[PDB]
Amino acid sequence: RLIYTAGGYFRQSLSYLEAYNPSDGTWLRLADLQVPRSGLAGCVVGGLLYAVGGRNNSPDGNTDSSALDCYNPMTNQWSPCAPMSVPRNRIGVGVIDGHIYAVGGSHGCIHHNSVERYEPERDEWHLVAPMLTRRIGVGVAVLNRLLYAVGGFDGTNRLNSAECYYPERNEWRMITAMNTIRSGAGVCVLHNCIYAAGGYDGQDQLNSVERYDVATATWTFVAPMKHRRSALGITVHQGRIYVLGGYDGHTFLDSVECYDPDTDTWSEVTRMTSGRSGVGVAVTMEPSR
Repeated sequence: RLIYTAGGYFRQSLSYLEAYNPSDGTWLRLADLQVPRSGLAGCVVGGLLYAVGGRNNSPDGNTDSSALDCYNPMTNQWSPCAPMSVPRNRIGVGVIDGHIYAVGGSHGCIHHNSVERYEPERDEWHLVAPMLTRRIGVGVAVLNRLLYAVGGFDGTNRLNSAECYYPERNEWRMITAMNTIRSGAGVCVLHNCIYAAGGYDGQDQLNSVERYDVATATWTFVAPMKHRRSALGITVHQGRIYVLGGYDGHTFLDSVECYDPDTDTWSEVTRMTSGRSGVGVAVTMEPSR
């Protein structure tokens, strides 16, 4: 399995699909996205890589995207899917029971609290209960089949609040807030907790990382990343966390850092072919040759 990064931003939105092999260290260049996009999210259902939402910042235009597109590593081909009800720049997504939940994001000046669910078997989106909070640059994770929305930006204030969606009650409940306000953080589930790494608090890009334990309903501060970064990509591969790129207030990073929970240590493992922020990252089988 490889770590796929799709899209991103590097003075304009990007169409790159590249896949990192943590063993041999190579970056594989794969089929371009049909549309350049930054601020998208990535996920895997079945063995298929999905690119959800984002925005196309181009020298000739600036359009938020409702698109959902599907990459097959067996064919090295992208295929469009039915789009979401609304464009969602700086979206968060999570997967529950083979369904994709799209959370928050922006469309122009609209800051979404809405949430919708995609069923791959039927190629259909349906709206579900909206969040308690409008959140763009929201981090999303799934733990024990519950959907967590963490941090973000509501259009006026950046957030440390987190809330939890119960699919079969179709309702959101606030949980314990993070220690640090974070928009554009990387949020994932590792082992048995929710990690929130980096982001932006309205004054600084962050290198702090904290993790939520559901048993104690508590956020705890852990070893920080080496580089502060907002709009980073994040994923879990073979029991370790990988953070990709982002923005540090001056440059679009190509640094990839790796967190080992056994040692509570971060280390730089590779550099992307080119620095970029706002990527969609997910892990799936390596392509056919």
